[PDB]
Amino acid sequence: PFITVGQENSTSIDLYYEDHGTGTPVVLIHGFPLSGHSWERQSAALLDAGARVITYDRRGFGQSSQPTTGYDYDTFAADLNTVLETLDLQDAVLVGFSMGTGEVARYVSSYGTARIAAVAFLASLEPFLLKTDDNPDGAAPQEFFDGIVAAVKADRYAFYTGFFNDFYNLDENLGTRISEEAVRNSWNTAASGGFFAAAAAPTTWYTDFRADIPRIDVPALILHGTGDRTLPIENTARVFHKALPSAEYVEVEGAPHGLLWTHAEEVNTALLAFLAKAQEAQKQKLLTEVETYVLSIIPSGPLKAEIAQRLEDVFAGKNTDLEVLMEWLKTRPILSPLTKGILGFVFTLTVPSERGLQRRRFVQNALNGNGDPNNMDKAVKLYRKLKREITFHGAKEISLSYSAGALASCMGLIYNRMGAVTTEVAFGLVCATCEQIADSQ
Amino acid sequence: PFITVGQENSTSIDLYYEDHGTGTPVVLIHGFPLSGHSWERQSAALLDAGARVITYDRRGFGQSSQPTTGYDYDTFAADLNTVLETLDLQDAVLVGFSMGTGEVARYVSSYGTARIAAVAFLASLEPFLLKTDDNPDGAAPQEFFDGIVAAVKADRYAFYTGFFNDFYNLDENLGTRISEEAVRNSWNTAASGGFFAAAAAPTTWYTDFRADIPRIDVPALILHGTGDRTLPIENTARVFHKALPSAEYVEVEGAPHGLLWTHAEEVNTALLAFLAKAQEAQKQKLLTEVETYVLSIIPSGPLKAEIAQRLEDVFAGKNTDLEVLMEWLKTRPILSPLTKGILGFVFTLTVPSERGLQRRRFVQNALNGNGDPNNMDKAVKLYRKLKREITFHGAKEISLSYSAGALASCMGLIYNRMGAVTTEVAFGLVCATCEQIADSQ
Amino acid sequence: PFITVGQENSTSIDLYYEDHGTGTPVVLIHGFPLSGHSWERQSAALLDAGARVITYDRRGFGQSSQPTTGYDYDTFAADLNTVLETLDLQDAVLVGFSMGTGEVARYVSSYGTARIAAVAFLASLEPFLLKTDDNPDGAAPQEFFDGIVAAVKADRYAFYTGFFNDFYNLDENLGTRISEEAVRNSWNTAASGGFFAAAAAPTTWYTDFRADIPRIDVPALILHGTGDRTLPIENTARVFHKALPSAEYVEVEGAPHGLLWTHAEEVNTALLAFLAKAQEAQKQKLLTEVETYVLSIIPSGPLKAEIAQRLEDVFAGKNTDLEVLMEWLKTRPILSPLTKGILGFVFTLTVPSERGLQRRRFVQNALNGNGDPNNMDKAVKLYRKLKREITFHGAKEISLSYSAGALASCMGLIYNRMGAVTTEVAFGLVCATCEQIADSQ
Amino acid sequence: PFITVGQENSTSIDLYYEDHGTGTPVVLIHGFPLSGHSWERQSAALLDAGARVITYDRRGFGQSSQPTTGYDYDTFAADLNTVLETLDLQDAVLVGFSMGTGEVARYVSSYGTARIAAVAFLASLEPFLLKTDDNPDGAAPQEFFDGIVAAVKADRYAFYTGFFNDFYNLDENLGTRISEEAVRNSWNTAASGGFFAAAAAPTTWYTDFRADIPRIDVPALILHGTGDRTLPIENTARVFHKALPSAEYVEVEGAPHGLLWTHAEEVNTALLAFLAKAQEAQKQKLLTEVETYVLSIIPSGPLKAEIAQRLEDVFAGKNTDLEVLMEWLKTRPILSPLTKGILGFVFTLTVPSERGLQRRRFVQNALNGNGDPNNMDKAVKLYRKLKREITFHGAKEISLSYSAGALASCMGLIYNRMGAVTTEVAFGLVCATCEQIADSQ
Repeated sequence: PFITVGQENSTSIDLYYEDHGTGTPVVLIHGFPLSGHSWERQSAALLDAGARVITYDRRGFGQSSQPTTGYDYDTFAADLNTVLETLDLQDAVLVGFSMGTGEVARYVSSYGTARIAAVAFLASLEPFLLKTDDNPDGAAPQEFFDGIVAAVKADRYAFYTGFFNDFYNLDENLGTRISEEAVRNSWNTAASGGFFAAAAAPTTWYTDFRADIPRIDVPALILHGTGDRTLPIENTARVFHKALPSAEYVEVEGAPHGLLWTHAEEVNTALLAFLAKAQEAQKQKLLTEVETYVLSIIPSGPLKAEIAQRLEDVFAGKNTDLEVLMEWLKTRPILSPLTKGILGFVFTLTVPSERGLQRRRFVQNALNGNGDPNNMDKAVKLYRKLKREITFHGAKEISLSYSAGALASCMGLIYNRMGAVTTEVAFGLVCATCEQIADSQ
Repeated sequence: PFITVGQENSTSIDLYYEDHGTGTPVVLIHGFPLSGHSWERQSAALLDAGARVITYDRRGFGQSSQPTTGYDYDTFAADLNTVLETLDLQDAVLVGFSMGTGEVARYVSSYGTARIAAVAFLASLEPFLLKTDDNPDGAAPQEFFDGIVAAVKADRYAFYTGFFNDFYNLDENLGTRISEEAVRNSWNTAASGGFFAAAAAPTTWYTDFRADIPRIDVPALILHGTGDRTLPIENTARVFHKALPSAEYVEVEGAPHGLLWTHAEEVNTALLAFLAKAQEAQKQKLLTEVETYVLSIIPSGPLKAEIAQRLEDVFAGKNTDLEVLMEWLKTRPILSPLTKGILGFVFTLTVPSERGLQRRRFVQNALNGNGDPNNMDKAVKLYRKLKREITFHGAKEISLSYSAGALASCMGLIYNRMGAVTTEVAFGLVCATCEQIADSQ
Repeated sequence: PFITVGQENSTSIDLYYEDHGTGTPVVLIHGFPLSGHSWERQSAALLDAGARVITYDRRGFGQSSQPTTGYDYDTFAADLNTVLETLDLQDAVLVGFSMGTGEVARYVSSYGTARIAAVAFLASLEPFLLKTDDNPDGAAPQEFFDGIVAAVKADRYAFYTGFFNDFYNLDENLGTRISEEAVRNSWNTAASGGFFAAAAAPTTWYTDFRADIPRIDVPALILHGTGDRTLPIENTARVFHKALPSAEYVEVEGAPHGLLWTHAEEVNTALLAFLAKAQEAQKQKLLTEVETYVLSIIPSGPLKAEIAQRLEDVFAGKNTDLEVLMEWLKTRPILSPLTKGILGFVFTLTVPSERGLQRRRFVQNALNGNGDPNNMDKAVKLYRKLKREITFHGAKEISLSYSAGALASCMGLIYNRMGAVTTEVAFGLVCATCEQIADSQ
Repeated sequence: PFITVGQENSTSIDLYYEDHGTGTPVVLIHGFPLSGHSWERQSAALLDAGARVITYDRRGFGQSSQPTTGYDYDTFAADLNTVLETLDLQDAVLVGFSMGTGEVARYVSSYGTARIAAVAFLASLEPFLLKTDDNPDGAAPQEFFDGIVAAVKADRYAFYTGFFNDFYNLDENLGTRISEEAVRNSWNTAASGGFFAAAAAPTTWYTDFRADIPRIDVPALILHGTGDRTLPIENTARVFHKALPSAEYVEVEGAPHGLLWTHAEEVNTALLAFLAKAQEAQKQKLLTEVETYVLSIIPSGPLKAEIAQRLEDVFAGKNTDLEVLMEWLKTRPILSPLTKGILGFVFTLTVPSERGLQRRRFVQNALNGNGDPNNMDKAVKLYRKLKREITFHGAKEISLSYSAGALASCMGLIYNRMGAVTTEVAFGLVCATCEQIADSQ
């Protein structure tokens, strides 16, 4: 798959990308001289943990186009922007490794954090690698970088060999943490990037990210290997955390630069916990959004208070005897049978422990729709469309083009297991039907 | 509630009707000069016994319109037709009392028995009250009826008094079988009917129903009070049973014309047993047809023997513990999940008492059409057509034009109470599905 | 007239209601086994006293539909809710008699007192008729109620006779307080209710209203006959007042259950004093409400003080010489001609005696809508709508959808006697106009 | 080139495919973890032998998309279906290797053999690799497969190395049958497949194909290497042939799993001979179909008998002196000149030895069409379309949209060498013209 980010002479500039899984979107930004595929150990874990995984190849690398233009962090950040806007990513996590950490800082800084829930920096460039008078903690002098450029231009192929040596601490990790075959794959990936991009990339490494850091708005994770030969932890991660004290901070003991493979475990575990925290917050936000829509249907009073409390408790994972919950709902006076069905539906969907409880007649009767075939026809049409949705908003939006009667019947289809849909899409459906009903009052 | 049956000058002609309970529809057609409310003792019993009770007021009576037109049995039968078609009554029982027995005969005769499961005649006019040369068993000469008309026109109010006397055998039954207050209510009801209808009604009483009787297609009950002063049992019920030997026949010893109140018991008991028996008999026949189709899907062996025995036992009306039945089915080895779903479905449909058992997950999963939207789309289309069917063969026939996947999903739709059809149509659906599956093997 | 409250099978459930008089709305809720018409002695008094009288027939009674469903106080209260919402009743008084007192408590309790100014309980069920361990003051054991049900099912017609005996204390009151004809009417009314409702009603009588009582928010009146044989004053009214000490409380010495007829006087006098207090307050509010809107258009200063004082004096009923008032207004400096017209209009409307004063040119010129035909067209359209309004708020609401120019012209139309509306509707019109004008400033 | 088979989140699922050569379509379905390019030794032979070669990359492999969904044989078979339908393949041969043999069985089984002339199974999975109680001949227990999955997830790169070892019997074949460079290419191909697909693939290997096998309708070839370490010939090919006795069956002595490369020769030779047989069978079928169309034109009688016999003899390759044949035809009484032309045309087309015989005047006169330019115009238009056809049916179908006159003229164009078309397309043309003529009679 490709996203077009610009034009070079007669040709467009296209970025290779992939889009896997369902749930909260997590965007992985690779390092030099590798591609989106270098995240494979992390992607698998994220997929299993229940996230939507987005990867892409930076211009000049992997399967992306290989222009001789736009090798700088503003362009790279603009490239990223195009991806985020193209996919309409909301509430996204940005994870950068090495070079990728430059994108994360520069994007956040320039474009802000409207689409962004959290950020993570792994084997970071930050805050400023160039050793100057005003930057004493800098890792190397300018002459040093000039050297790498010269080395890549001389023989990039041979260059990759010595680079992956220190990249992976092969003298320590070969035949242990990393196989010879895994290293072979990395060299092949690098050899496949553009000649021009290879030599141009190292000039972007001493970009000054010092003014980007105060812009970091959202929860952040900083993660570095203490055995990093490529980006000395002392000139990078350690001075970066001083600049961003608020960042959650993890040192990987004796981990090299290429810690994504050698220490995938330690990497995935830190990432997943941080992500789980962020995911929980996202779930809470969704619940509040779902809760507000659900409550909009209920007449104001003490009953509305009880229901809200129950919703909140189930959402917080505390309430859980569905059989007791459903009986309570069933026996509530004043509540409309339809509103009882909607709540019935919501509780069975959100409660963790459904156990072995059969579906409820009172809900079935409330949602089914009087048995009008025209109504049922439209509910089936909606269901067909919802089956293709993966987001709450997309689901909610298409649902709003249907009548309240067709919507309730559609909910019944799902409730009765006659059709099946993801929880977040089911939420969107429910909320559209609540909105329609509330709006009619 | 009203149903419009026609137009008189600037005004429409509306029939007052009521629609109570759930289950098999039973239509009660009142006598002169009373209304649908005169059935109150019978309605209560039928409601308790688990029937859907429909009553209406004949034109010119009770709360119906009071035109000066359409006082004849073809119009009265056409009126009834409009009611049946308006409500889309399927598999209905028609019960007539006195005048009402004229509707039953004439409707059946002219319009046929497509919607009609059984008929009942209480205190019947049949076969022909007019005493002629060709009708020797006739109850009275023409001059006698001419007399009643003249009497009603003279003072209908005073007339009702002497009429209810003989109607109820008040000289015997007052303060005993019937209260003075109950009689007062009857007079009030009569006084409330239209003046024109009161005088016009008695001209319809010597309608010749002799050619209607051979048309009676379906199981019938004939019931008469031996103390009937209004319709002599000897000129009516007794010669009627000769004309329809096949009719089930009940004499109420010393019961008057107004036996609905005075002998409600004896009335309700005969009615309820007949009501019960008809469904079972036809139900038994249907079960025996269905069993062969159902068994055709099961592999030969001892298990097939157990299932057949269970089918036969539920079909023969041994009320089985559905919960125990369903668990047994669920835990059967070798049986395909789909076959288990079909049997699961059949057992819940045929078992006398579901006892408020929640629907079963194993059946729902088996009959979900794989959650395929195309299957579900076709299942909904089939359902639309099945909604218009009233017979096992018609239902089975249209079902055979659909794929096994769409058929199973359709069964799921019904099982989940997302749609509804009559039991016999449901049988046709299950048998088409069984035929399709068996045929694939 | 009917209000639809639900659906039973193929038929809707409609409540018969009436809507008489003008002024503060008073809703009368009848007792068993009677109808809205049983309030006729009270309605006449309320109409003469200047109230808007709303009556309706409970489901299963009088001219309402006769379903075999919804015989319970939550449904009855929901029925009432539908009526109140359908008519958009504001600032309403709820008066219940016997069974009706159950509606009042349950509605107030569940739905709250937003539309409700005051409540009255006459011959109350409250707080809990069932005699139990936890309810010692209960009037009878469960077996006793079971008995009534059995009696009604046996012969409701005969039952009504003995019931009205004790209902009215006929052994005391016949030929004295109540005529034989009045009693005959009551029996006829009862005999006309639904058979099913008659037997189902007595099961609702031992509803526990104990948790409803603390919810009673608004001023209340409790009224009971000390000779009540149907609802013993000692198990009802007397323990009810303990539960609601705040309630105004009236014992009618030797009055039976059916005190609405036998003691209409004592009943109407207590009711009218309490209501009169409430009505006076409402009148004051209306004048005060009008006054605030009227004053909002006048610039702050000593003149605004004089005007306010004059308004208050005419509102308080000091009959003012309109001629003197109008001349004063006319000659006021600083006051806009339009504002003078509005005040001119208000004063002629509120002043007790116009004394045959010709309409004023200065007002006519001020309220002519600039003689613009488009304004006049819209003014006529508004007038058409206002002709159908009976309340201040309804009138004010529709008026706000019109421009200030059309509103002023409409006022002119009324001022010139070219059209006519009720005073309260006229008030709404003037206030909408004042609001529009003030809002423009 | 790509064919889209579905959608994953925001991205479509595209299969990489190639389409080479002309003639009968042969579809090659690769094995794990390789791509369509692994067939290169076979493709070259098929291309030289005169077949149309179609290859594609299974989802997750080679150049196809790499979703994290649809890794199962129903999806894989549905993928294949989309390819066949997209290309409108008629009379196709399906050849599967290893994993690919699962597609062949499942497609044939579910979708049937309408487009399919023959099938071939090389290094087959069939009939069921899982060793169970009911499957004793199974190659391994479930725990064994669970192991492979675990191994791939651990390090797929390293895994490929040991896999190709046994895949190729490198201990035997390296430096002999297979070069180190050829093996290097294979590893590169595998490393290029999707990470998720790599680990998911081995779960599809113990798919039960036992119910698919009886569905195999068309001529089949089973081919296995006796030195197969990956799929033991004893648990696969040998028990598979018992299940399909009818299959032509070839053991490659001491050939490994990767016999496509190591034993390309023995592989190509068996394949080509079978393909030739299949082609001959297809030709026989075509000859019989052609014969029926051709005979439909001839009046019944002894002449029709002679002609049929001659057709059959020429079709069976026995009759061959065209000059003698054509003279016989020419001199036949009763035969229409047009029918003589059609037969003349057919015989010159089917006879192997045309020798050096000039085209015949009697045929030319019969087919030319009277020289009407409109007729000729349409014949040229048809010819343009036929030039793009490669199948008998496609040819016959477009021909049927033309008049008999235009069709005969078109036949003349071809007969006169004014245009040129493939034999099978020429057959379709002839048969359309015969059908049209016969249909006119």
